Amino acid sequence: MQVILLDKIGNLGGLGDTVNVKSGYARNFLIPQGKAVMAT
Amino acid sequence: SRVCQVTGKRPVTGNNRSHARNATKRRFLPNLQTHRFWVESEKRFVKLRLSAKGMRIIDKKGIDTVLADMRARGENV
Amino acid sequence: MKRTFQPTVLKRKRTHGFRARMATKNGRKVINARRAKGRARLSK
RNA sequence: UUAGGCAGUAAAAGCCACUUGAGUCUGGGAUUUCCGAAUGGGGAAACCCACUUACAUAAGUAAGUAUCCUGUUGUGAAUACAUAGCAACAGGAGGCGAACCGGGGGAACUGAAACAUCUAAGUACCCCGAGGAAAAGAAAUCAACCGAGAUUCCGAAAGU
RNA sequence: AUAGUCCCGUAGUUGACGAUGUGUGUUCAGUGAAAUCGAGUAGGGCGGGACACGUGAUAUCCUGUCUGAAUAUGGGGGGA
RNA sequence: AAUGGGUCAGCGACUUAUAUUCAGUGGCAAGGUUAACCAUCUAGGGGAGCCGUAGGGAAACCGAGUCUUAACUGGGCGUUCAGUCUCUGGAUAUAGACCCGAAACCAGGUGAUCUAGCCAUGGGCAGGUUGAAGGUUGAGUAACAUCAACUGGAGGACCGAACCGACUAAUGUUGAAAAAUUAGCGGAUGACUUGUGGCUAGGGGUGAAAGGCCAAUCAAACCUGGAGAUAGCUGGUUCU
RNA sequence: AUUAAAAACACAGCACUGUGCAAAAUCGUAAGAUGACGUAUACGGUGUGACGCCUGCCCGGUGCCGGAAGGUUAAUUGAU
RNA sequence: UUGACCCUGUGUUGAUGUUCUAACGUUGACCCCUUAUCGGGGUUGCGGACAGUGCCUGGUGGGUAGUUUGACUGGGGCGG
Repeated sequence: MQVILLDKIGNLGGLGDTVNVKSGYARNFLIPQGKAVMAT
Repeated sequence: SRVCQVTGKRPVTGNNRSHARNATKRRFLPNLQTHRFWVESEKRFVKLRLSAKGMRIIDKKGIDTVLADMRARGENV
Repeated sequence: MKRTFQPTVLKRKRTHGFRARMATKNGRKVINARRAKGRARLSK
């Protein structure tokens, strides 16, 4: 799942950086807590 | 019932087929799972009984569109 | 010798009565069937 | 509409009427106990017992009072908001019916001169949902380099 | 008792206040309605099912499961 | 002296539809015939189609020939003979397919008013025995332990009615009775018995276990449906 | 129940075995139940069958339990 | 930690182990709906990418089901 980082993450990347993540990571952590968003 | 709230996928019927081609009736159940989706607009979790396919659909369409669709169908969500 | 029919009204009603027939789908099927046949007595 | 009529068994009886209120026929009103989806609650169907509000004054009467779905109003938790919840209101629904229809499930005997693939058969049956019909339907269809022009039903092609 | 002419009818000719039904217009208020030309879609893998067609060299259709485009410069079909 | 028939009367078994084929009959004839449908409707329209008119070859294809083979001296089949559509009949095929008859299989229901087990709530058990533990008072022991007397009232305890049962015999066996009666017999305060109401349901229940019982039925209840299952078997099959 | 009442069944006692509690096990597609408002001195299954004396040899077979090294081996993957 | 591959130690994947929490479980506790040992929601603890379930897949599988188990024969079986 491609996601836009709304903040800096340890390994993923920096704010505004697009990265593929596992859908669990996005669904269950990054997106719910506002650390990223769906890269529509 | 074993019915996906997002898709409508329900248990379908088919055959088991041996090497000897004996057909016994069987069912094919949807890979139903329960998952709590946080819905921002309503500032709540909503627990859905949905297929794993249903989850993929919510990942593409987002929960808000899917909840809308469901409520129209008369799903209690 | 004790024979098979040992009637009690209450047991007759609770088993074969109208309200018993009407309680279940298959009971209602019986009442409808009997009503279709033209049976004077739908229930016991 | 018009000489008789008051259902039959079914006689009697007491009556009514005779040119139109005798009666009859058709339609439309009125009344329409109780049970039954049965719906105020309950219940061994045709019974029992209520609440609310009006009335009555005595210990009654009348009306209203189901559930769900949808919508709208209010209210309204756990935490602010909110939502859930709760209540009111409006509109629906429920049951029955021989077949026809669409859909969800779905046998076996039998045939195969045994039997398991196969057959019977997507039949019987069960379920759900209709409607006067239903369904289908307006080419991401065929055809064959020529062309056709939705769907349905009927005749052939072909027991090919 | 066996009826053209006895009776009830029949052919034909007539009858509706009112109530219904039907079809036309002419209106109204809706519905159609899914909005906006179609993506978790087409296609694919695995398992089944439907197509006369039993998986066969088996096209096409449906999909339980897992995936997954292109997007008129494109896509579907024409029985591997 | 194998079967069936007490008798009479009545009813009771080769059908119907569709298709294939053969025959008779009729029409028309190298042609015959239309189907649905239309129709002022047994007319007439309607030519789609079917059969015949050519065969040979797996086939392309060739064609009074063709196939075989490199090719036949050849050889196979064909050439040279009226069909077709009605009607009637004989057969056949698909259908229950001449009629009647299973044991069974499946589906959906109905049954625990009988019986099995369980659950809850009530009840019953004359009369008579025996005398566990325990206790008490005397002993007795360092204290126990132990002894006697008295008391006490245990027990799937004893005898025996009700009650529950059912070991033997006789009767009965077209019964008084689809399981009894008579004389005896077992249990009889219990793993007892009984009333009322509950619950469990058919490849299911329930079983102190007998395949027992689940409504006089049980190695898979009963009812209805599939269903006219199927029956290479038996019976029966009607005038001259 | 209605041709068998017994030496058959049960039985207390015995033994093996499962079961750590969302127990095993069973009914049920599931939810939910029983087990049990119990908790290994409990619960389930199996056999044996008061009590006394005892209960020998065999682990090849077939169970069951344990062990994993290697060999074989599915979906999957997709090298050539 | 390690295997493959990738390049120039590096990434990309795969295991394996630990740790973690955020999916998921909870038949722990508390709060509310609520007069409720159901359920839902909230909070928290304990677990935790395990379990569990779906699809696929090997094994096991009289627990269950459908069936098969020839004929001749000096009856039939056995033998042939």
